[PDB]
This record gives sequence, structure tokens and C-alpha cells, in this order.
Amino acid sequence: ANTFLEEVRKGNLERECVEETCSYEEAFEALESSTATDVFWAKYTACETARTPRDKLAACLEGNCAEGLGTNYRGHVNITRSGIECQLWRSRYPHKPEINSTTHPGADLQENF
Amino acid sequence: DRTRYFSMWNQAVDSYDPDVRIIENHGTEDELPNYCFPLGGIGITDTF
Ligand SMILES: [Ca+2]
Ligand SMILES: [Ca+2]
Ligand SMILES: [Ca+2]
Ligand SMILES: [Ca+2]
Ligand SMILES: [Ca+2]
Ligand SMILES: [Ca+2]
Repeated sequence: ANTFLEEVRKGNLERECVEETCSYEEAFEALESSTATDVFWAKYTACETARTPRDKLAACLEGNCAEGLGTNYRGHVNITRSGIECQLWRSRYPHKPEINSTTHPGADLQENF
Repeated sequence: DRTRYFSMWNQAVDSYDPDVRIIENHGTEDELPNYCFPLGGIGITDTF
């Protein structure tokens, strides 16, 4: 955002929307891949507490750790705290989830992760 | 003569510039550009 003459130089997704509080416009401009754009947005949002420092935002981009209540987690662990198998979020077996893939598509709902 | 100036008697004729009363506007010579550069010589940069 700062260093006004940045909009004439080429840019770095990391030298605009990472090491600096950025516009989703410059984010949109730099991303275009609107799926990953939503991903980066989701990042930003969850990383709202990971805005600083820089390496914290880098880790929040890695996504292996759940931020706060766990909106950002994108790992491969699909097991409950006590070893019970996780039911498919979209499937109705054995429970029909009021809160499921249709209601939360932006969390990247995997098989049972 | 009157063009010469003598200080003692404060003798100095008053006259107008010839190019102010009658303008001879010939335009200006500007065939070439004229550019202002960046102090360092290279403005923007990258990383490699
Ligand atoms: Ca900037
Ligand atoms: Ca900017
Ligand atoms: Ca800067
Ligand atoms: Ca721009
Ligand atoms: Ca930019
Ligand atoms: Ca950097």
C-alpha cells in the first residue's frame, strides 16, 4: 500500500499482500486465479491474527496449523481426538449435517479431514 | 552621441527593448527530445 510509486513497478504478492497491509484489489490484481484468490482471502481473514510478523503470515500460508478456532487448517488429519473415524462432511451417513459442504464451501472440505 | 552614459550629470537616455514593442515570433527549435533520468541510473529493479 505504502511507497506510492509501487503501482508502476512490477509487484510481489509477498511485497504487497504479505510484508504490507494490502488491498484485496492489489490482491485481486495479482491473483486473478479467483479460486486461489478466495484461498488467499481466506488466508488473510484467518491470518487476521497472523498479519504480523512476516514469517507468521508465511506459516499461515502453509496452513498446517489451525488459527484460533481452526478456520484455516488445511492438513491431512482426518481423525477425531479419540481415534473415531471422521464422517464425510457432505454425506448424510450417519447424520445429515445442517453445517456441511453446501454451507461451508470455502473451508476446502476434503474427504474427512 | 547619446548612447553612451555619463554618470556626473546623471546623463542616461531611456529606451525600450526592441523585441518587446514588436514581437518577432519564430517559434522555437525543438527537434530533439530532452529527458530527465533517475539519479541511480536504473529506476526500477527486480531480484535475481
Ligand atoms: Ca505498497
Ligand atoms: Ca500498494
Ligand atoms: Ca517497500
Ligand atoms: Ca495495481
Ligand atoms: Ca501492485
Ligand atoms: Ca520480501
